[PDB]
This record gives sequence, C-alpha cells and structure tokens, in this order.
Amino acid sequence: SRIGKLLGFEWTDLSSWRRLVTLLNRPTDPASLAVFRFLFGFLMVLDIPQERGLSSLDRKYLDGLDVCRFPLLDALRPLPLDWMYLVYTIMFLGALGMMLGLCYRISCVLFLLPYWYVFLLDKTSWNNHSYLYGLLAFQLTFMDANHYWSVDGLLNAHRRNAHVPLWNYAVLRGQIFIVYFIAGVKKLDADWVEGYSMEYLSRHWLFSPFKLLLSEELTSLLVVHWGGLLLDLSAGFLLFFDVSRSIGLFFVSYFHCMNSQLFSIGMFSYVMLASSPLFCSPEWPRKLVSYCPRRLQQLLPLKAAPQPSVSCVYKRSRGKSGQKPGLRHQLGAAFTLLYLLEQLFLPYSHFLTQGYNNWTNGLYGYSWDMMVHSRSHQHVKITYRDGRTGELGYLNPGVFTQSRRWKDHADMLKQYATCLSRLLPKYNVTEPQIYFDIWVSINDRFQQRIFDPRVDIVQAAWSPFQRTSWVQPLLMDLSPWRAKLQEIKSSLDNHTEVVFIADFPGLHLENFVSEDLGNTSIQLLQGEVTVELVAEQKNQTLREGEKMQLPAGEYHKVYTTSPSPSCYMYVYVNTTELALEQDLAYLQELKEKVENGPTPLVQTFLRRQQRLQEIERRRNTPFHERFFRFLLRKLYVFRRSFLMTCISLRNLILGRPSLEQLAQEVTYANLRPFE
Amino acid sequence: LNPFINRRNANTFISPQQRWRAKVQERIR
Ligand SMILES: CCCCCCCC/C=C/CCCCCCCC(=O)OC[C@H](COP(=O)(O)OCCN)OC(=O)CCCCCCC/C=C/CCCCCCCC
Ligand SMILES: CCCCCCCC/C=C/CCCCCCCC(=O)OC[C@H](COP(=O)(O)OCCN)OC(=O)CCCCCCC/C=C/CCCCCCCC
Ligand SMILES: CCCCCCCC/C=C/CCCCCCCC(=O)OC[C@H](COP(=O)(O)OCCN)OC(=O)CCCCCCC/C=C/CCCCCCCC
Ligand SMILES: CC(C)CCC[C@@H](C)[C@H]1CC[C@H]2[C@@H]3CC=C4C[C@@H](OC(=O)CCC(=O)O)CC[C@]4(C)[C@H]3CC[C@]12C
Ligand SMILES: C/C(=C\Cc1c(C)c(O)c2ccccc2c1O)CCC[C@H](C)CCC[C@H](C)CCCC(C)C
Ligand SMILES: *[C@@H]1O[C@H](CO)[C@@H](O[C@@H]2O[C@H](CO)[C@@H](O)[C@H](O)[C@H]2NC(C)=O)[C@H](O)[C@H]1NC(C)=O
Ligand SMILES: *[C@@H]1O[C@H](CO)[C@@H](O[C@@H]2O[C@H](CO)[C@@H](O)[C@H](O)[C@H]2NC(C)=O)[C@H](O)[C@H]1NC(C)=O
Ligand SMILES: CC(C)CCC[C@@H](C)[C@H]1CC[C@H]2[C@@H]3CC=C4C[C@@H](O)CC[C@]4(C)[C@H]3CC[C@]12C
Ligand SMILES: *[C@@H]1O[C@H](CO)[C@@H](O)[C@H](O)[C@H]1NC(C)=O
Repeated sequence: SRIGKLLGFEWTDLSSWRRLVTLLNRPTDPASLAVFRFLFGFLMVLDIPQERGLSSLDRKYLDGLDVCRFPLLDALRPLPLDWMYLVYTIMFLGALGMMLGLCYRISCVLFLLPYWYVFLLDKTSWNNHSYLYGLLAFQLTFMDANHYWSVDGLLNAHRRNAHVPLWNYAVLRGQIFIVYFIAGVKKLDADWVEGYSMEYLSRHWLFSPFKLLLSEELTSLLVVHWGGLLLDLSAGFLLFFDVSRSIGLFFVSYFHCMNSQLFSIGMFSYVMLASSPLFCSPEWPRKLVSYCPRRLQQLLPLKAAPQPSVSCVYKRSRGKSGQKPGLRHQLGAAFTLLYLLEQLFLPYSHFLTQGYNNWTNGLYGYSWDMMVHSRSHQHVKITYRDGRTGELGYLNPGVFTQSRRWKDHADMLKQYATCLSRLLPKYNVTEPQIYFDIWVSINDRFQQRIFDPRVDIVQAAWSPFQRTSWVQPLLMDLSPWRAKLQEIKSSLDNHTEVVFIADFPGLHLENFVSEDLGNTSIQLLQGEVTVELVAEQKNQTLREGEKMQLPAGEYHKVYTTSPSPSCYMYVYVNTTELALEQDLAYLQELKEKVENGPTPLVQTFLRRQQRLQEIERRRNTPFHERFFRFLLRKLYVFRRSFLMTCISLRNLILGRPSLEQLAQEVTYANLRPFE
Repeated sequence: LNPFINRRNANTFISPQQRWRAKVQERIR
C-alpha cells in the first residue's frame, strides 16, 4: 500500500457506494472529539454574555422606543424584553449542557434554535465568527461527542469510551479546510496582493523583530499581505499531512496568537486554536494522560480498551463478513457529501442573489473574506419632501437606527426608508419622499456616491434576484491615481487637510463652507467642472490644473459638465484651531519663562497634559493593575447580566411587581461591587 | 427625540466625520 498512510485510505474504497459507506463509518477513538466539544462549550458559555449582547438586551429592546430593525425577513419580529431574556437563558442552559455532556441532544438543540433565531433577527450584526459558531453547533448536534470525558457516560454504561463513525472527524476537518482555503482564495484580490487593504497594521510593536532586517514598506507588503495569503493558502495542506504537522501547528498557533491581540474579534482566535488538534491522531489525549507522572495517573478515569458501539460498523476478515448498511449508516455519508458541497458552493453563490450585490458582492457574513475591503465615509444627507404641502426638510443621519451598516447596502436602505415612512407621521409629517446622498471611498480611493440621489427609495423597486438600478457603479478606471493621491497627501503640512472627490456627469454637489474654515481652495485634476457661488450667483468654468479660492460661511455648488467622471480636491485649514494653538503656545511659553525667572483655552492644555502624564504613568505601571481592572470589568458585566436575567425571570414567572421595587432592583443591579 | 435639523447643518461636507476607531465589519461592535 503506497498511498495507505499519506491519505488514510485506498483507491479501491471509492469504487462503489457500499464501499464508500463502509469507509466513512469506520470506528474511531472519540477522545479528541470530546476535548473539542468541551472547549467549544466552555468558549460559548464565556462568549454569550459578552458578544451576543445579553448585558445590553434592556438597552436594545426597550418596551416603547422607536427603532428601525433590519431582519432578513420582515415577517420575523422580536418579542417583549422578558421573553428575549428567557430565550437568552435557554441558550445559556443549552451551551452549559453541551459543555458538560449532560443531555447532549437536548442541550444541542436548545442552543441551536435560539442562536439561529437571534442571528436571523438582525442583518447588521453578521460576521464570520458568528456564522462559524452556528455552523459548528449545527454539526455537533448530529455527532456522538459524549462518548468520552462526559457526564452522560458517568451515569450511563454504554457511553463510556465507545466508538464513533469516521465521518465525525471528516466533517470538522473539511469545515476547517474550507474555511482556510476559501479565505486564502478570497485574498487573491488586487487590493490585497498590492498591499492596500492593511497599510497601517505593520506599525504595531508586535512587528518589531521584522523591522530589524526589513523596511517599513517591505515589512508591510511582504509580511502582513503576502505572508498572510501564503499561510491562509497552505495551513490546511500543512496540517493534514503528518510529515509537516508540527511545523504547520507551530505556524497556525503563532498566527492565531498574534491575531488574538492585533484585533478584537471575540473568541475567534481561541476557537481556531482549539480546532487545530483535531487534525492530529484521534487518540492524543490518551497518550498525553499516559505521559504524565504516575502520581497523577490514578485519579483520572482508567485507560482501557474502548467498548463496541452501535453507531459505527465493524468490518473484519474473521469477525463475520458484512453488515448491510441501514438508514443510519448511509445517512451519515449523504449528510457529509451534501454538507461539504453546500459549504463549498455557498461563498460563490453571488450570481444568483443579484439584489444583494453592491460594490462588494453579497451580504457580509458568510463568504470568508476578512479585512479585504475597508470603507471610509465622508458625508450622509437625508432629505424628505412633504406630500401634503411640499416643504423640504432634513433628517439626522440615523435617528432611529442602532447601527451604521445601512449606508452600504440597498436592502437595508430600503428597509430604513420604509421605517421612516411609517414613523414620520408621528411628527406632523404627511406621506414623505426620502432621498439619500452618501459619499463612500473604499480602499483609499476617490470619494464618490454609492446611491442615486434623484430616486425616491420608498417607491423604488428592489428584488432579491434582480440587479438594483439605483446603485452607482464603482469607478474602476481610477485606481492607478492612488500613488499620486498618497504623494499629494504626504506633501502637505501638519495642519492642512485634503479630500479627493470624484463626480458623475449630470450631478452636482451643494456644500456649505464653515465660517472657521479659512483658506479653502479647490483644484481640478481631470475633466472639467463649473464652480458656482450661491450668494452672488456667479459661475466659473475650470479646467485641468486650475485652482480657485472659495469664501467661508457661504454656499457654493460644483457642477460636472464633462461626459466623463471628473476628480478634484478640497484643500482647507482650520484657522480657528491655528489661532487658538498659537495663542495657547504664547500664553504657555511666556508664562513658563516668567515663572522660571481656569479659562477653557488653558483648560484644554491642562487636560492634555494630565492625559499625557496618566498615559506615561500607566506605561510605567506594570501590567498587573491593568489585568486586575480587566477582570473587574468582566466580573461587573457578568454580574449585571445575571441580575437582570434573574429580575426578568422573576417578573415573568411570579408576576409584575409595583414600580418602586423595580427601580430599587435596577439600581442595585449596577453597583460596581468593589474597586 | 428631534429628528430634524437645519439646512446649513445638513450640508457641511467638510467636517470632522466621526471615525469611531477602525470599526471594521469583522469587529465585535
Ligand atoms: C483544492 C480543493 C481541495 C483539493 C483536495 C484536497 C486534498 C487533500 C487536502 C485536504 C486537507 C484537509 C481536508 C480533509 C477533508 C476530509 C478528509 C479527511 O479528513 O480525511 C480523514 C480520513 C482518513 O483519516 P485517518 O485514517 O485518520 O488519516 C489521518 C490522515 N493522516 O479520510 C477519509 O476517510 C476520506 C473519506 C473519503 C472521501 C470523502 C471526503 C472528501 C470530501 C470532499 C468534499 C466534497 C464532497 C463529495 C466529493 C466529490 C468529489 C470526490
Ligand atoms: C467554577 C469553578 C470551576 C473550577 C475551575 C474553573 C475553570 C476555568 C478557568 C479559566 C479562567 C476563566 C476565565 C473567566 C473569564 C476571563 C475574562 C475573559 O474571558 O475576557 C475576554 C478575553 C478577551 O477579551 P475581549 O473582551 O476580547 O477584550 C477586548 C475588550 N473589548 O478572552 C479570554 O481571555 C479567553 C480566555 C479563554 C481561553 C481558552 C483557551 C483554550 C484554548 C487552548 C487550546 C489548547 C490546545 C493544546 C494543544 C495540544 C497539542 C498536542
Ligand atoms: C432562511 C434563512 C437562511 C439563512 C442563511 C444565512 C447565510 C445565507 C445568506 C443568504 C442571503 C440572501 C438569501 C435569502 C433569500 C430570501 C430573502 C427574502 O426573502 O427577503 C427579502 C424580502 C425583504 O426585503 P428587505 O429589502 O429586507 O425589506 C424591504 C421591505 N422593508 O423578503 C420578502 O419580502 C419576502 C420575499 C420572498 C422572496 C423569496 C422567494 C422564494 C424563492 C423561490 C423562488 C424560486 C426562484 C425564482 C427565480 C430564480 C432566479 C435565480
Ligand atoms: C453579598 C451580596 C452583595 C451578594 C452579591 C454576590 C454577587 C457578586 C454574585 C451573586 C451571583 C453571582 C454570579 C452567579 C453566577 C455566575 C456564573 C458563573 O458562570 C461561569 O461562567 C462559571 C462556569 C464557567 O467557567 O463556564 C460566573 C460567575 C457568576 C457570574 C457569579 C458572579 C458573582 C455574582 C453576581
Ligand atoms: C489580518 C490577516 C488576515 C485576516 C484573517 C484573520 C484576522 C483571521 O483571524 C483568519 C482566520 C482564519 C482564516 C483566515 C483569517 C484571516 O484571513 C492577516 C494577518 C497577517 C499575519 C498577522 C502575519 C503573520 C504571518 C507571517 C508571515 C509568519 C512569518 C513566517 C516567516 C518568518 C517564515
Ligand atoms: C493657504 O494655504 C496654502 C496651502 O497650505 C498656503 O500655500 C503655501 O504657501 C507656502 C508659502 O507661504 C508654500 O511654501 C507652500 O508650498 C504652499 N502650499 C501649497 C500646497 O502650495 C498659503 O500660504 C495659505 N495662505 C494663507 C494666507 O495662510
Ligand atoms: C451655472 O451653470 C449651470 C450649468 O451647469 C447653469 O444651469 C444649471 O445646470 C444644471 C445642470 O443640470 C441644472 O441642474 C440647473 O437646473 C441649471 N440651472 C440652474 C439655475 O442651476 C446655471 O444656470 C448657471 N448659473 C448661473 C448663475 O449662470
Ligand atoms: C425558532 C426558530 C426561529 C429557529 C430557526 C431554525 C432554522 C430557521 C435554522 C436551524 C438550522 C439552520 C440551518 C443550519 C445550517 C445551515 C447551513 C448554511 O450553510 C446555510 C444556512 C443553514 C441551512 C441554516 C438555515 C437556518 C436553519 C434551518
Ligand atoms: C476645526 O474645523 C471644524 C469644522 O470642520 C470645526 O467644527 C472645529 O471647531 C475646528 N476646530 C476648532 C478648534 O475650532
């Protein structure tokens, strides 16, 4: 058998359906599966009060507040606060049961159902690790992970070191491999291979050793971008093979240890770290507990030969011939194959749901593309027209929203428009017409509109499978300007800013220059524009290279007349900031000179000096005090969540008390126990 | 609350935006 140890099977095992089913149901030691289940349950229990928002459920789901919500389906509606607290309690109990191994199936379902309900209840909280947690819970629901290191097996006799079918490990290994490979392939983008997505991450002190032999640009392009792409592409291949298993394990451990500190992504790094030993032999915990000193080998459960189990099948040459697969053996193989096909196909299913395709393909959360695209927003304007009288009015951007993700997606914008249309009659406004004007620059590009500002979103047509017509295309033929843009940005002073704008033909921009924005100018780059002055009604055509100067405290308009998109910049200085800083420097230096031989302006410098001194003292202060403060904050969050959940459970079960008792209980809930 | 603003306050294109940290779409908050 040449390939009988580099792959774990033979070529003859994939020649027929019966042979494949027999292979996929091979018995296997359940030790590593049990360890993974324990770790995943522990991490989910630790994570539910923090990331899922159990501590802010009262803030998010108040009884009578006006808020616009963004569910996947408008038929899904939230429950009152008490029932939401009950659902979170059920989720916590399910996670605890999954960790402990007691009542495995019931706990798995009790964690799976409310988790997916909460996930689907809101489209603005989707990311990749929440999707991964849901997928992992779904997979573990159908697996026998309570056969070792559990409590069910300590009450039963057959779940004590039994055997599990082979596909239990195959599904998890495949899931991790698809995660790594799809992330690596998604990182084969123009903005990533050219070092544009993360151009500031290399300045962290964790990259200091690389700066000894490499330049800053070289260490930002070679290490963060190309190294990350290579590791993403090769982690699965390195981990699968036993020849290079140790090297791959070291690399992935180092990668996740740095990632747990570079960003704040919750428990993603720890889940990935705990999922790495799954690629090792299924019996590694047994060897690890055999290698420990003999003085601690008599308290843990005895290491003996595993007993036979009914879940898997046994094919022996002398121990009988063959057991015909039933409706449980073939179902495992079918589930494995179909689930792997679905996981491989879903990230590339953006050609079917065309209504979710903005500048970036699809809804964010299930495509395994992390940090690839970065967005910076410049201005948002919401304008409504009264349908009864015709007055023009302006709304605050995001009055009734608890998130900011609606500015990038057309479906979320449509939902927000409908919600505003519903809630505006409450404020003496007839049936309105709302127009949106949002300027977004992606991956350090020109600032440009994303949606058409001349279309009424309330009456617009949006369909999941139809490409949206009021979404402005991305100006793809302007990226090579980025080098010149960076040069211009770096060729400026420490108090002068620049903003680069690209405008479509036929549209116009109305801007109000602030009073304190003295020395403001506009310079053209491409095409031709017409600059207007509202107060005196004077147009002025401009060409490439020309420069203007705009007065402060007045309106002005910029019109695009060229048959191609045009680009220009704004150059401005905060003259009020300059004057304040220069007088502050005078009043400080001269005061020091007189002393060595209050008012708000002095107060700002006093606060800055106090903050600098505190920062220096904290830097000199050892990390133990910060660790203690972190522990105190976590304990406060946990205690608040527990007290509020108990309060809501008492209210739901016993009965609603008087108002006075609730106020006292709420005040006791937030106390910051000790400091 | 008050969901209305003026015309000179809804047209200030050049202003300190907000920039609430990185706020990447994979951050917890
Ligand atoms: C680039 C695209 C992918 C290219 C092909 C991948 C080549 C190999 C690299 C894969 C790295 C990790 C992915 C693992 C996925 C599942 C296979 C697996 O876990 O194997 C374990 C297990 C053997 O393990 P042990 O005997 O413990 O051996 C330990 C190894 N030293 O392998 C098997 O039993 C293989 C089962 C038969 C194949 C079925 C699984 C393959 C799933 C493919 C996904 C698509 C589903 C249907 C396939 C259609 C086309 C065949
Ligand atoms: C109740 C009595 C029971 C007796 C024993 C109890 C066991 C529990 C002991 C563990 C300590 C408990 C921790 C309590 C909570 C700690 C605080 C906490 O989680 O903080 C979160 C903090 C991150 O903070 P953020 O909030 O992201 O910070 C940014 C701020 N926005 O997360 C953590 O610290 C996670 C800690 C858990 C890590 C889990 C480690 C498991 C992974 C190890 C895998 C092992 C593999 C070994 C390889 C084998 C190779 C052969
Ligand atoms: C069911 C939960 C699945 C969870 C999976 C998570 C990861 C996958 C992510 C999937 C992304 C999108 C796929 C889901 C498609 C269904 C979306 C849907 O029905 O909701 C859209 C819409 C809400 O619109 P918004 O803009 O949010 O609100 C505007 C009003 N204020 O909902 C509705 O109104 C219901 C409309 C039902 C449409 C679904 C039709 C059922 C499909 C069968 C048709 C067969 C194909 C038709 C032609 C095929 C052409 C390819
Ligand atoms: C003397 C008076 C003021 C009593 C006040 C005591 C509180 C500070 C106690 C009461 C309930 C306690 C909580 C009860 C339950 C838990 C669950 C417990 O859950 C776990 O995560 C442990 C198991 C695991 O690690 O998975 C963590 C501690 C915590 C929040 C306890 C923290 C401290 C609390 C809030
Ligand atoms: C921020 C980066 C990727 C985004 C990302 C994150 C955050 C994840 O959590 C992922 C988890 C699973 C799959 C994909 C993920 C993902 O795509 C690259 C960060 C680059 C990294 C910090 C550089 C370390 C790699 C160096 C080159 C190793 C050095 C080895 C040489 C010295 C030989
Ligand atoms: C208004 O701002 C511009 C740009 O910041 C100033 O122009 C600079 O003038 C100095 C000389 O005083 C030159 O060295 C710089 O190269 C100029 N900048 C650019 C971008 O060309 C201008 O002086 C300012 N005007 C006032 C009255 O402060
Ligand atoms: C300034 O130039 C514009 C040409 O762009 C003149 O006409 C306006 O053109 C835009 C372009 O679509 C239209 O939207 C406006 O309705 C046009 N009229 C006005 C009053 O803006 C504009 O008239 C010129 N203004 C002056 C004072 O000459
Ligand atoms: C009480 C109610 C709301 C619970 C909702 C449970 C339903 C809607 C949940 C339970 C299990 C979930 C499935 C679990 C796994 C996957 C695979 C993924 O690649 C696409 C979504 C999909 C197919 C999920 C769709 C939603 C789902 C079917
Ligand atoms: C800086 O300019 C902004 C307008 O862009 C203004 O609101 C702010 O007050 C200025 N800074 C100072 C110190 O006045």
